[PDB]
Amino acid sequence: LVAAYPIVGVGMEKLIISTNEHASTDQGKTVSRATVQDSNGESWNTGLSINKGESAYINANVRYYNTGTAPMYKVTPTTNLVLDGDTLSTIKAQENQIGNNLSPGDTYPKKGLSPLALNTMDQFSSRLIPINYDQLKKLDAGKQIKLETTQVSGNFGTKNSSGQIVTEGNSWSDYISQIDSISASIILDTENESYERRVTAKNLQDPEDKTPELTIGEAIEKAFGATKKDGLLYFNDIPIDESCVELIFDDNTANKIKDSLKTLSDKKIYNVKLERGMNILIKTPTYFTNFDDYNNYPSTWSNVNTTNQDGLQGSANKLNGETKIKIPMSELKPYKRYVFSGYSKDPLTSNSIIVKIKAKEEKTDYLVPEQGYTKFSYEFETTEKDSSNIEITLIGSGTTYLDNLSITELNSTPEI
Amino acid sequence: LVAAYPIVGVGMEKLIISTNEHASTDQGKTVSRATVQDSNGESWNTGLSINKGESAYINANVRYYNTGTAPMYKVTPTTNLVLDGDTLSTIKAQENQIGNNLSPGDTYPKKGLSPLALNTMDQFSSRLIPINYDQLKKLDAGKQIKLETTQVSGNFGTKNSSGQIVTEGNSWSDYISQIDSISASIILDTENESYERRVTAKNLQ
Repeated sequence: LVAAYPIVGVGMEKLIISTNEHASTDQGKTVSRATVQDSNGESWNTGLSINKGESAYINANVRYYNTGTAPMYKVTPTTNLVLDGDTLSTIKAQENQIGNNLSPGDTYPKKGLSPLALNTMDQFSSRLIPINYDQLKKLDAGKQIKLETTQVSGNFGTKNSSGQIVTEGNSWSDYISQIDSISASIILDTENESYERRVTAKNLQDPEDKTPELTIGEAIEKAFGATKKDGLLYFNDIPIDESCVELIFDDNTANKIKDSLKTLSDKKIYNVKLERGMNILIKTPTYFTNFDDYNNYPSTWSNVNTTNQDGLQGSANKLNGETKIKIPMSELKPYKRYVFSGYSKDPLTSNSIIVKIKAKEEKTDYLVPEQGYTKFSYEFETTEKDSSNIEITLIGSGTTYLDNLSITELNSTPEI
Repeated sequence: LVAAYPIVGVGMEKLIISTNEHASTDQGKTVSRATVQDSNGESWNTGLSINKGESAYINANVRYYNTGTAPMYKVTPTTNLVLDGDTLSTIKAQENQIGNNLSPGDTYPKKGLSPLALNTMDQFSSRLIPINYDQLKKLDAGKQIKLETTQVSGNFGTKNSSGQIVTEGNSWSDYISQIDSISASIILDTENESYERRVTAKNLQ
């Protein structure tokens, strides 16, 4: 129920520009004697020229990387060079920039090597890629380029009757679209790697279709090799729940999940039914604060007491006080939109203190909805490498802990 | 009674013109002493040239879009560049502007990407497309160009006995005209998309 399906991306490293200028120097000497008169002179000449159109060649340094569950024999991408709201050239890789093998979770070339270079647009490698003079003006003013992936072409391996395998005429393109017609897309992101899988779903409309269906929690348990331990889910000693990560849906799948959850008699998002086209992102958080165990924190929380600390569902400690954490900027990533999120309790007056500069310095009352356990989430923006401290401080009157709280990355969020 | 029949169109985004000019600057110094007389001078030179015919290269930014009930494996269109009641060049897409997949009701590239570029007329990508000087006059006066679709060439997928599917030698061209001989054409347009189908009819004769 999980399809072998390699994903290929291209990463940019550096860009080398080259001006196709022309320079020249000349020197001459003149002597004359005529009948009495003489003449001796020296002439110098300095010259420079340039002909627009093929006035700036370029080359780019890329490397490839795989993520999925399959290799990709004889890989070939195509790229598009965008400069400023436009495109410059679309390049397919020729015979020189091709790649033989790509084992899943690796790179071409390997980790202990330097990147790859590409500079030509012709089918055989001649005639390097040019740049217009006004594009050279926009470039040397400071506006830099960026890259993309568009499509890839590669082969799989199958064995014939003689026991050897063949990779010739077996493309991967003619199985792309069909898979993307019948599957849901699940993307996990830890702090070291990423993973992207496709799991088939059940079209409930047409009744001849016999596909055994699952739920989204079952599909997460089935796709990744993840151990059910005491009912919860663990993956490479990492806890994964509906309560301990950050879930990202786009709005159409979010609306489907929304109007499907209202009719179900249980509030666990892992029990909703899977559907045909869904796009789910699971981001793990960096710093998790279960007050029973596993709090990877340098500084310690204040005003804690242990009567039934298990995370959610069992916290029953309700008293006055404050919790505070100061952690400097040095340990965390600069220039990124961090997200601080936790859960609820039933205190009466409780507010959050975030003194952090270059960010949301808004302090807000909690407005405790009920004694039922719901989330809360806020965001802020990271400055560049000061000793100024991250200071979180929860002042509460009638709760000393609720045992789920975290801060997370929220990546694809740069500053400038 | 409804035939699997993909329709392909081409959309224009932007056009980049480039002048194939030539510029040069030169500087020289002269000194002389003769027997008493002396001379010191400085010469400067500025020059520009242009040779008509291959006097303006261009590139265009297009994207593809599908509407119908089928994919189109290894898609390739052909386009015609019209300027002012005439044509300039007919371009088939080479190996660089080809497209692998096109799921119905989508685009190549995807929605979250930038468009595609095409600039060459040779079979292998060299010798970008030129523009006559008088066409450059008509262009820089303000008269802009527009694009078309003319024909497309692509493949379908069929499975052999071993359970895998093949897309090689199966063209879509040799089923175009037959369908357009026996069917009625129905085009629906909502405010977000469009749809175009072909339904077979009954020759009563």
